[PDB]
Amino acid sequence: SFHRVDQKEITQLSHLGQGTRTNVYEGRLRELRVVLKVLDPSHHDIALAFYETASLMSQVSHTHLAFVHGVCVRGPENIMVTEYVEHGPLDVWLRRERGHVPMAWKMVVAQQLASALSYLENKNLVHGNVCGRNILLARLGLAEGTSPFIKLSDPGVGLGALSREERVERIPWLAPECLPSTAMDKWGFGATLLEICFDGEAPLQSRSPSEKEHFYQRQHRLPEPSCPQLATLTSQCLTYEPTQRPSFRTILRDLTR
Ligand SMILES: CN(C)S(=O)(=O)c1cccc(-c2c[nH]c3cnc(NC(=O)C4CC4)cc23)c1
Repeated sequence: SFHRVDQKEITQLSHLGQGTRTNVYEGRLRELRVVLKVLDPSHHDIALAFYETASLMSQVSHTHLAFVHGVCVRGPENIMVTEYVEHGPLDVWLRRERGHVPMAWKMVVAQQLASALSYLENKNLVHGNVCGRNILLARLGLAEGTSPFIKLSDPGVGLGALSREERVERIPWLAPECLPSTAMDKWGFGATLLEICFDGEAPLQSRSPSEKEHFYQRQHRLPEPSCPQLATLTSQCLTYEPTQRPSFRTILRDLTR
């Protein structure tokens, strides 16, 4: 159900970084500012999961989800064409501004992400890759009288398509049931809150893959956020039992209170 974009309409500009099995570039579509997510040459099973993401994203609309225009085919290159979100990934931005980002700013972002995940939950759709890298800043919201404005990115290559090693690499955003449903986004949401409160540094980042796996193997409790305003929420979200995690309806109602 994805849209087709033709090679003649897109211009590739500067390299922005890399995703899971992708190279990401600024681009131009026909003329719109866009981001081009170029899939590494891959087997059908990766290519399919890429196209499944493009389809899921073409079917949803939300003020806090970024837009996907479609997929272009440039020979062996599968390219997703997406909205350019002005100030880029949130985690990189928070690490730059660490010590400048007030608690109220982080609560706005938490409500905005919970709102987007609430809408996906009602559609019975799973994002699968909720992390700070996949949150993009449309408005910075640090100046006076301004509020930030985030937009959640597409999940990229789907979670079920990736390797065990890539899953270990996503700890602690990766829900523990996924190491060997909509409930996994509640874990990812809780981990992203820890990352946001820790100014873009997520727990267990310095640790090795076998250490990360050991943390999950022993079901060790993740840390508490650096603000009591979210300690209860993140604790309910970061429970190893998926059925004991709150719904996003509840999460959102608590964050606005
Ligand atoms: C987001 N991922 C981690 S990533 O694609 O692997 C990736 C990796 C590195 C940089 C970017 C990046 C830097 N500046 C952006 C401005 N807008 C966007 N737009 C989108 O992603 C919209 C479809 C959602 C992306 C970037 C993206």
